[PDB]
Amino acid sequence: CTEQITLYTTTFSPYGHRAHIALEEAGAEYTLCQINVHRDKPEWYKRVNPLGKVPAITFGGPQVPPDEPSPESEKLVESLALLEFVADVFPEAKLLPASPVQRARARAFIAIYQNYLHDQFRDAFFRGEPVGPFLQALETLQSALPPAGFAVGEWSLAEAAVAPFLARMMLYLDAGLGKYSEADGETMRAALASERFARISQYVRDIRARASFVKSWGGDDVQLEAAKAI
Amino acid sequence: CTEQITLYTTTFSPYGHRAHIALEEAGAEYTLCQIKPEWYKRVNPLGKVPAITFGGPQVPPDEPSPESEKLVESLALLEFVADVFPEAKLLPASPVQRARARAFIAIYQNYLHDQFRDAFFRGEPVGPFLQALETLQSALPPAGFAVGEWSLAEAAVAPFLARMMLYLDAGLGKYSEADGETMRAALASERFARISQYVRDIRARASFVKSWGGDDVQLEAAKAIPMLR
Ligand SMILES: O=C(c1ccccc1)c1ccc(O)cc1O
Ligand SMILES: O=C(c1ccccc1)c1ccc(O)cc1O
Ligand SMILES: [Mg+2]
Repeated sequence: CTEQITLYTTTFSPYGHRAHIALEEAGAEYTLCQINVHRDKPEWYKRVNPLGKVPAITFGGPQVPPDEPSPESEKLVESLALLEFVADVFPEAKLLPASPVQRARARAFIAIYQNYLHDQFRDAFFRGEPVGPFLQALETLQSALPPAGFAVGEWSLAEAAVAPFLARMMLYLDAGLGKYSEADGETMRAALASERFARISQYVRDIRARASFVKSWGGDDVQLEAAKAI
Repeated sequence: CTEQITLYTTTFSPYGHRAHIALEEAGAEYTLCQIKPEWYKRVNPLGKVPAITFGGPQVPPDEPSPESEKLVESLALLEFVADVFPEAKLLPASPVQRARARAFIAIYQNYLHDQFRDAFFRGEPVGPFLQALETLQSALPPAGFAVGEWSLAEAAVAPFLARMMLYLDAGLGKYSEADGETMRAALASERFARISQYVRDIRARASFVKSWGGDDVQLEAAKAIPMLR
């Protein structure tokens, strides 16, 4: 690819972290533009997306400073479509595996996350609801993993999709962040340290060791400081 | 492609209708198996449906081969057909256009899909449904389909919008008689003229016609669903 790529996200957004992982995995030449979550979003940002939706990608157009988005560039939103987008722009990076079947399983794995775990990370960590279903969806996602490696063997958009969220969960859990009760937090730290969740615990360590994740995570400290401002 | 394709669905499933539309658009040679029989756990141990078996020997659908690949999750099944039949251009060619087709599905999934269910199956307040319908409508071009030519966007959303119109026209659903009145008038009003044509253009699409039973069959099916009363 020769078109310019710019990724817009609010700071340490896991949805934007998805697209960040994929651009790193893709070897892409891209600009990164973060926006301070707690500020209002600059006036210029409506030229990226009139509704203030984030994350977003601009693609093509002249090279421009991100805070001066060109009207010429194509603007794109929806984090999982942005992952698929990077894969299409950089087919040579094999962000998905090659065969249709393996690609279907990578996407299925994301769907397991979306349909079962994604909502319970917000019920349990932001709405303080009973944690049982969270742990059960975590088990459900865990069961779709192969015994080693990543969701379809080699790293894929599945990981781009799920890594930002699983990585924050452990970080939050280790830190006791969340709206859950002290009882449910003990109960979640205990489940995650048990053999029941060894596979998922291994899946997260291996995610965090991936270079594309490390670069786009920044370190646990900053994400912790970020988390404690929500 | 030469591998065998078998699509498993329940008879009037919109999720299976998704995969059915896409296989028709693709020109695929495939078996269709509508239905839960004991044998189905060989397709998918969790009884998940729709499902596709892919490859292996030719077999009758109720005797799935241990060799065939089993795949589930309707939207991965859509993308799957597209990956197997790139020549059918089930998505457009450029990355930007493919991203907008996928963004359009996300608009349906994230804003309208759940509200369709609150209004028509949980008899919940209808206001939010109409706003998401407008929101999906706003992501359409003034003519044509979601990204111009027919795409997985249509395979993905057609089964649900086509069922919405049919239920509303039929007064099926758990909404109040008042909220049903409010929606029939809204869908016939200028506010929702673009989306009503969308459904019309969809319903004329050959792949839809074939994978739609006919309004008759879908109605007979619809009137045997409890959550519509
Ligand atoms: O199937 C899904 C999906 C399912 C449920 C919720 C959200 C997404 C899917 C997810 C990622 C992707 O790249 C392609 C896909 O089809
Ligand atoms: O982006 C999405 C998506 C987003 C939210 C919910 C469900 C899906 C998407 C939808 C279809 C698809 O084939 C690939 C995709 O990434
Ligand atoms: Mg809940």
